[PDB]
Amino acid sequence: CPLMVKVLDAVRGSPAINVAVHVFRKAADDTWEPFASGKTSESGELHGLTTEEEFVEGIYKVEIDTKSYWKALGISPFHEHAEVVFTANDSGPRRYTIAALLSPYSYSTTAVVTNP
Amino acid sequence: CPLMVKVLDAVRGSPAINVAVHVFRKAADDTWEPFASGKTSESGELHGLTTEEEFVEGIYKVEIDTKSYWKALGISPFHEHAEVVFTANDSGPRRYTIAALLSPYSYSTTAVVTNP
Amino acid sequence: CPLMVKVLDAVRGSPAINVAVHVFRKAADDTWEPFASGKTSESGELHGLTTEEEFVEGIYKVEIDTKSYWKALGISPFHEHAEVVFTANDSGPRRYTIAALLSPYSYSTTAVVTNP
Amino acid sequence: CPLMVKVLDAVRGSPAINVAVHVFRKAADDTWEPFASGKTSESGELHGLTTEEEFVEGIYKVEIDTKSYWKALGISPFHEHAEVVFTANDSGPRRYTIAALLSPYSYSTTAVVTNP
Ligand SMILES: O=C(O)c1ccccc1Nc1cc(Cl)cc(Cl)c1
Ligand SMILES: O=C(O)c1ccccc1Nc1cc(Cl)cc(Cl)c1
Repeated sequence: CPLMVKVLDAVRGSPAINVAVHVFRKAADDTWEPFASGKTSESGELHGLTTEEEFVEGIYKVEIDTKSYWKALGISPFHEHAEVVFTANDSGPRRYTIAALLSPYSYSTTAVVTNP
Repeated sequence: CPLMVKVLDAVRGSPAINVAVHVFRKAADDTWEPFASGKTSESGELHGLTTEEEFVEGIYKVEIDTKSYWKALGISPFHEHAEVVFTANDSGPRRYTIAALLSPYSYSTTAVVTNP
Repeated sequence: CPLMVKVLDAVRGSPAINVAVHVFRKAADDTWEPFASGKTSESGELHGLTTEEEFVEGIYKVEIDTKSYWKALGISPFHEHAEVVFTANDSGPRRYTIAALLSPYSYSTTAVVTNP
Repeated sequence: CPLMVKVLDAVRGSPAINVAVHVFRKAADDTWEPFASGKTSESGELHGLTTEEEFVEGIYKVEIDTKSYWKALGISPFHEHAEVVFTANDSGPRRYTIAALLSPYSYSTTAVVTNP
């Protein structure tokens, strides 16, 4: 689909499974509106968040609930969640992958944006 | 001081200088309230955000305006900003350093928390 | 296969395509011996490096030729290559993914190790 | 001095203290020669590796013994060490900082290169 999220675990060397991911879109009135959400699969990936028809240009926030993930693994972590804010631009046909690599006191995120 | 932010640039191999950093605290009514802010120095570090008296337990967000930083370097980047949300807990005397390593489509952040 | 490498580009937000990857194994005499090698595909992934029969316990080094990759993109980077050294242990059936996220002056690497 | 190394711990949110760091230089015969080495201080930093007189252009490898560091903290990690290979070039007066952020299955490294 146009938007995928993948989450990896740097402490156990594994995909981060069953992580809640929320996508919000900035609405015309400058509030965050719920856009899509889901939980990562056993490969750490979350597919099927949205469709080409629903995913329009705008400012999006991807919120990953890293706190609940770590607690389910027996870890009480530093961050409340990991979040990523970015603009989706139509200049071409695009697909976005937001990936995050998690540790208890750190995270990395990157975006892969490709043209089909 | 109890809270320091440092920002590095992975494209030029340099501290990220003159980056705007905003700290917000969650208020009793669950909105973000401006708490402190500043701009990184030539070493990439932002000192003097707050004092021991002002920095209480709570939920804080550190927002780094990476978009303006990249544009001043001639780069139009992916993220709108980089932000870090975490709980400050009194269990002991603590000092927090929030560091971020920036690229145009990615960033890393980590926290260093030490007891003086 | 038991060993996969994936390489991402943090400057362009894209898989790192056609990157040379060399795998070495430490031999009984403590030299590095060429074990397997290949180039990443259009998805940034390198499959088919080795087989279950050939991939034994040992100490492996994965060397990614990031210098040639950046130069082909018009960038003269800091590192000569990115390399990752680790032990493969038989304690169970295992599959290893070595991933790397590249910038001109920085890189991240992580390992995903799963049991089929 | 012209070359500094700093090491941070993403699992405990702390500088990585007492970590052994080895610097090697490629000699005329294409072997690695020991150049300098030391152990990180309580701030995670290793100062005083070398002098302006000794630090010449060349190809250097910085090897961080992350395995012993994790084991002293009670963790049996994935990597044998973290290493960083790069060219030092005289085009100007330069100072190099090699920083590494460590987790049990991942690490990040970046370089900060500045002109005094
Ligand atoms: O992108 C992937 O599909 C992938 C798969 C396995 C491991 C890592 C992956 N990316 C990755 C994402 C971040 Cl944020 C950092 C790093 Cl070192 C790799
Ligand atoms: O923390 C420091 O003081 C520092 C100084 C120079 C370079 C890097 C530093 N940290 C660092 C921070 C992140 Cl987020 C990632 C990485 Cl590899 C290093």
